[PDB]
Amino acid sequence: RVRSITLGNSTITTQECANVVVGYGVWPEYLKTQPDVATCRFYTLESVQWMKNSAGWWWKLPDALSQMGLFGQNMQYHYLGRTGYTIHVQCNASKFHQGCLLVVCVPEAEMGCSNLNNTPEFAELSGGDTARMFTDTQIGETNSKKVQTAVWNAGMGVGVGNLTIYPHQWINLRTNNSATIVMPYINSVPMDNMFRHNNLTLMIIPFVPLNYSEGSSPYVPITVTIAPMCAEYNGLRLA
Amino acid sequence: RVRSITLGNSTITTQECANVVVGYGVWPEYLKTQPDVATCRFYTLESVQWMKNSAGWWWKLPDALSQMGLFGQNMQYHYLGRTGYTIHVQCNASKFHQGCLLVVCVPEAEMGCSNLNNTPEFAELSGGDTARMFTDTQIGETNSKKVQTAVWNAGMGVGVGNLTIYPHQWINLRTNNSATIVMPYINSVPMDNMFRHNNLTLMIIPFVPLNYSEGSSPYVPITVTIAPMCAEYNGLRLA
Amino acid sequence: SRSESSIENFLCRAACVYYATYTNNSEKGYAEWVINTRQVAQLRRKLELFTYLRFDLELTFVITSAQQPSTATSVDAPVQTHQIMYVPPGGPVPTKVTDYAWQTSTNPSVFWTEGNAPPRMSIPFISIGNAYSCFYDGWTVYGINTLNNMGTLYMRHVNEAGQGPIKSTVRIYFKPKHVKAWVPRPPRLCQYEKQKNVNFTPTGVTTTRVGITT
Amino acid sequence: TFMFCGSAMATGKFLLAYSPPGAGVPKNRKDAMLGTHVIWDVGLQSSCVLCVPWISQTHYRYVVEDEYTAAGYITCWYQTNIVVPADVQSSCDILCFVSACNDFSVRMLKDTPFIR
Repeated sequence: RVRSITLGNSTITTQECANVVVGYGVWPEYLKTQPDVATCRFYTLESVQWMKNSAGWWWKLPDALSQMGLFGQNMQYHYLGRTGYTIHVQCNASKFHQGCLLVVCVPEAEMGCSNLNNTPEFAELSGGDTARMFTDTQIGETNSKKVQTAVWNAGMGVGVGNLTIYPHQWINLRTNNSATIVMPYINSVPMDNMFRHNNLTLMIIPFVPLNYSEGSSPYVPITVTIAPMCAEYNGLRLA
Repeated sequence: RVRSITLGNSTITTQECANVVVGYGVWPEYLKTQPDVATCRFYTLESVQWMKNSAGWWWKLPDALSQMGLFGQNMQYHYLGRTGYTIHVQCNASKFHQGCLLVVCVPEAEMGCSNLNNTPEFAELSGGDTARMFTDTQIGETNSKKVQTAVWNAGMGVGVGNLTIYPHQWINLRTNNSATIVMPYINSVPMDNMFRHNNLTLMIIPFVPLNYSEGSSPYVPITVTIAPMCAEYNGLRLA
Repeated sequence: SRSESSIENFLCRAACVYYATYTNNSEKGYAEWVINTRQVAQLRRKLELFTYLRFDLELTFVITSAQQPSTATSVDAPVQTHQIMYVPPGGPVPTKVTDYAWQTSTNPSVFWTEGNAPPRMSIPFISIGNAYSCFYDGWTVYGINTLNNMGTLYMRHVNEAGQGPIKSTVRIYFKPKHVKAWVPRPPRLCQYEKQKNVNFTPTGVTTTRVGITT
Repeated sequence: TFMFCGSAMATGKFLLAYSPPGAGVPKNRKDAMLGTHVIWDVGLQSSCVLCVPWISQTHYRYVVEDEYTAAGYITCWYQTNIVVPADVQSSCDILCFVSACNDFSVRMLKDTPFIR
């Protein structure tokens, strides 16, 4: 069965019996100053092409929606804000395609730099709506301000197989093709500046590479849909 | 006594016992599709300088607020809309100044052209936030697309002394210095395009010229404050 | 009381708005009039006391004919029948006496023969808007408001030409019925200059006397 | 709190605008009016009181000293000129007063930087 979900002036369709992973057992809620409900619309980013040699993709959350409608408008307008997210990841593949994906949302995914003495620049840390790709090779140290994008360390100097500690969902093409992660607001402060701090990082890493026989489509599109939940910002009026 | 009125993030002060003229006995109301309440803020236009030789000023309503915040934003965004207005006119004069003003809001104030064969251009019919001034002389026919701005005809080929038929308030400097006109939505259609049709025209005409003795301020500022009331536009979503 | 100053008693009066002639041997012998209230200055001024108006239309046609010179030894023309076609806004319009538009079933027409009571037809409020506008401060050309289209009237001889030409003249009588008016306006002071616009030439506020004191 | 200290016969209008942190200072009367503002008529009132809002990075307490951080501004503009009768001075003066309005609090006592 297919379930159609409409949010604002946007609507998407999902398999009725799809499993949703709630981040830490906590749904997005309001801070127990000024909320916005016109932002509650699905934002379908550009689809990426999963290939045989694909190493992975990642998107920093606040930044990914920085050039999308009122949410971006609110980001430049207000100085402070806080919000949760609902992330939909969908793959369009046939039964003749095989592969396994890890879809994980990492809070405060601070990333290292190829040069041990420096830190990565903003461009390399985030591409906004554009996706950032991991690399199956090791970035050389000569490079001065790029992210060490070796997949098996996930750019954080940890075991990539241990990323399952963070809210995640597996996409096994033979079994399922969609993932839904509900991420609450997680921070050490009640509100924060959205332009200088990326609270969340969504990662999609192929643990089992995509495989197919000659004649089948040589790619599998992956579509990311993000819907901000319970967004609210600081007031701008007097007392 | 002074009464302070706050609308949105703007606040103005008025004499508590000021008399308000309701346009036609009807307060602005909603159409018995999409309303906007962030537009409900006072818009204080640039003050004009009432002088001895001043003939008058006028502002076309929708156009005057076309470059003001969300109201202008809504004007370019939505194709159709409707709204009422509350107009505050205030003069800053001393007891040593004398003069009388007519403050009148004319619905559908269609204006003639100096050249009898043509029609006035948009620039001459409205200056947006800038005020358009009447002239105590008669505009020559040579001119091709200008408004016939002779005051005694009010640019409409009528007796200027008969403008009191339209909702109006007199400002006699020796008695009062402020005027408040509440104008409902008046049109032959429930909603209209705000960029191609000026529903209302506010006019300020000095019937008794400003006079003062040497030493007094040679001008009297006139401040116009307009607050859209019960504004609503067309929907933009599916059914 | 003031019953005679009501809107209905003020505007519900028949008036000759248009007058035209058409002969029966020209191919162009047909009269046309776009229905508009700006044709007659007296009626225009009375309607322009208000901004928005809503009314029905009652039209009475006074048609008379006159014999034109001929060379026939003897002329014995039978009684003449006239066709008055009302073309609703957007309907087909004729360009000749012999034209398909004269036979359009959706263009209501009156066939009337001379000697009887004058023909009469009524048109209701046919605007997509909620009222007619005598003034429009906007653009569609400044101040046109195409929502005021009321249709066109056409007139022609039905009989074929005989042994002598016949010239007919039609007088159209216009009467608003069940009138409703809104938003009073100052009476027109300057003389009307154009039928299409409100253009005016500046004139004095009133007539002048010698001095402020008797 | 702003107090107008001109003559009782002077009249005029002032636009007092508050810019929240992050937003830049207004450059014109129009830009000031489009933001949070109050129109102050000295002919009607001699004093105007504004209570600027807290607005901080959900920090509850924020540092007394600061470093190139969003500050927030207050500015005043001539809505109209000062209208004055004959034999009255047009040049006047305004006094500004400050005080804590809402639930003010401090933390972590230190040494004042004003002593040597």
